[PDB]
Amino acid sequence: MLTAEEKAAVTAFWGKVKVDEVGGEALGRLLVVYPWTQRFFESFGDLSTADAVMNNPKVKAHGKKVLDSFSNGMKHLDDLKGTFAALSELHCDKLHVDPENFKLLGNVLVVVLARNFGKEFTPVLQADFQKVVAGVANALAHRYH
Amino acid sequence: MLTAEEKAAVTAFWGKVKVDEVGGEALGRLLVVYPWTQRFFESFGDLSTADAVMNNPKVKAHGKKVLDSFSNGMKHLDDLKGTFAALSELHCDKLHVDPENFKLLGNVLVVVLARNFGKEFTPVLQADFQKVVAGVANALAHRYH
Amino acid sequence: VLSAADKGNVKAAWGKVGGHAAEYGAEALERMFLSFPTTKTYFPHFDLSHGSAQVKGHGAKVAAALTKAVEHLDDLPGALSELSDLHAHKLRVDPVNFKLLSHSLLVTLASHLPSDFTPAVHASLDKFLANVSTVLTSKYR
Amino acid sequence: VLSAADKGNVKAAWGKVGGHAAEYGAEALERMFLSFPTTKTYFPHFDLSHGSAQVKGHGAKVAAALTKAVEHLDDLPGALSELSDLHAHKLRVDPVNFKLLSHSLLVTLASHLPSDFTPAVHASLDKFLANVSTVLTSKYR
Ligand code: HEM
Ligand code: HEM
Ligand code: HEM
Ligand code: HEM
Repeated sequence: MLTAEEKAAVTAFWGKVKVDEVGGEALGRLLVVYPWTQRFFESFGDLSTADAVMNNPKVKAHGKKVLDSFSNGMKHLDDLKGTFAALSELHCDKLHVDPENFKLLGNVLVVVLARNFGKEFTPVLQADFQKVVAGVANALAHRYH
Repeated sequence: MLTAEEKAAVTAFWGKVKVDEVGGEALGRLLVVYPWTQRFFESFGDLSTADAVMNNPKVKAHGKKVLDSFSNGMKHLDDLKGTFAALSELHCDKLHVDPENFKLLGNVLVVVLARNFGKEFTPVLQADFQKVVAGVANALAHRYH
Repeated sequence: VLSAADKGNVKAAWGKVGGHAAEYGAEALERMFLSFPTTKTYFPHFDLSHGSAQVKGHGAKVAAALTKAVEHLDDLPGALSELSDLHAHKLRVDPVNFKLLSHSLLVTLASHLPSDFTPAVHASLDKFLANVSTVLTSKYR
Repeated sequence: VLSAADKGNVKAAWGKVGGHAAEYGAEALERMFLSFPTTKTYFPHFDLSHGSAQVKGHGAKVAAALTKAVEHLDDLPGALSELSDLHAHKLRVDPVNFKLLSHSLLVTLASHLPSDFTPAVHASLDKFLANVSTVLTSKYR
């Protein structure tokens, strides 16, 4: 939820994002930096090393889907809740992931964007993204409260 | 929220609650156990020691005030996001209290209710009250998004 | 490390618990399961019904480790090393849950020790359970 | 708590930062104020607009505190004492804010040291900043 010019600033920058690369880096980094998140991906294979996680095919493939889900949300920046209602049921009632983790993944994505884009990821541009991240996190969490 | 059986159990219990006392004890404990919270009440004068806080006149008075909001939310258990709308904007936009603190006060209240009722504060009755506390905290926080 | 005053309060408090520690640890678990259902996710192999002998048994073990942590207040990292590795490395318990169990413990203590659960004791116990939590999630943070 | 591998990654990364420290301390603050406006309430006496000489100066001080911690990784409690007293006793900073500054710092570092900012480094830096946060948070647990 943001003004229409911010919305345009964000959607414009999202165009230059390689979802195959960024997605897998973000999910991988989520698993490395916050290791308790691995119990949810025990079927993805070997997650014993940072190198194993970063090079894991299921991690790279799954990271892409998450970002597609993120690209989907970009296009529905008002009713973020209705868009992620199917995922909210998946994460909350089925997997039982704590809401705090959606925030960590969103924060890890901001770090990944900054690493890949350098100075193009200005402070004011990050601020807008920090708003879509909390939005996605909150919508993803509404089936819990 | 809550099922109708829960709502009835919660409502009946509340009938025995001395809100004037419990409220003062809850806010005082919040200020003793989680020290940074005092930043918002420097105007209450002396809070330097556990006893100065617990015996502070404005603390007991403001506590009574916080609890009355609770009793009021207990009569609008289906419209919590509406009852606390004004209170939410106050705390958020004019006072700048991080929402995490709403959860901390909520939990302190449960511990205070437990110390004042002992045996009667059953594991099931507490589960019911945790639901209300979560609901109230979420209603107070909706102005942060 | 807690301050000497804090250590004093924890030890005084746990003394009053005495031969009830296992009853209180099991109750803290029942209250955590009821109040925060997500935690049940970690015990799919348990019978979680009210009165379960599994829950009672485990509550005794939880209380046992808290007692040992109290008798070793000046070296929490050392006393709970095996427990640290079980919770952080093999079980992968999300840190959020430790706050829920700590809270259920404080509610249990508060209901059984009304006069002893003063504001200062409350604050001392909270710091203690936080230190324990911090130790148990060390293989990671 | 920091392992030897962590202490190694933190020292390696901060060595790369070098003389850019002050600058990154300023950028991290600017990002924090913009991303999480609530943190501005702690600085009513600062001009928080872009390029303020008060933000630069202050970022330089934050960067200096961190360099000191990096050189004294084994004794963070001794090295950051004065600052712990200040942030916890005097200022009363809500501990949530430390998470917000740490995230801003990580973001700043990532954008200036992409090759060096690997997953393992990100993880160690994250642990270092949390350990630092826990110390400034020391006067209350
Ligand atoms: C806030 C950002 C998140 C988004 C947008 C997201 C997106 C997705 C998507 C698109 C799926 C695929 C559903 C399907 O098509 O079947 C999914 C599955 C999953 N997500 Fe998330 N997710 C997020 C956060 C998290 C977090 C923080 C965790 C846990 C620590 C998590 C755990 C899972 C798991 C276990 C699966 C199922 C994987 C499998 O099929 O084995 N997600 N998520
Ligand atoms: C979760 C339960 C909470 C409820 C239901 C609640 C309710 C209230 C109410 C009704 C007032 C207005 C009282 C009046 O008209 O005088 C108030 C004022 C205030 N509250 Fe809260 N509050 C909550 C949490 C918090 C927290 C956690 C903090 C932050 C540490 C906080 C800080 C304040 C401050 C500083 C004021 C203004 C004091 C004044 O006007 O003198 N509140 N709160
Ligand atoms: C105050 C912190 C806690 C203490 C003192 C503690 C202590 C213990 C002890 C003594 C055991 C038995 C270990 C053994 O047999 O060697 C255990 C196991 C375990 N704990 Fe904890 N624990 C704590 C927190 C948690 C949390 C927050 C969760 C998550 C809800 C949890 C989940 C488990 C599980 C799933 C097991 C294994 C059960 C089994 O298969 O037997 N614990 N804990
Ligand atoms: C890793 C985290 C942090 C470090 C290393 C740090 C470091 C410092 C240093 C070196 C000073 C100057 C002390 C002096 O010379 O008087 C300071 C001051 C201050 N800090 Fe922090 N700080 C941290 C986190 C925070 C956070 C999260 C806040 C609140 C959003 C905060 C708010 C303040 C305030 C209000 C001052 C006083 C400013 C003035 O009066 O000029 N600090 N900090």
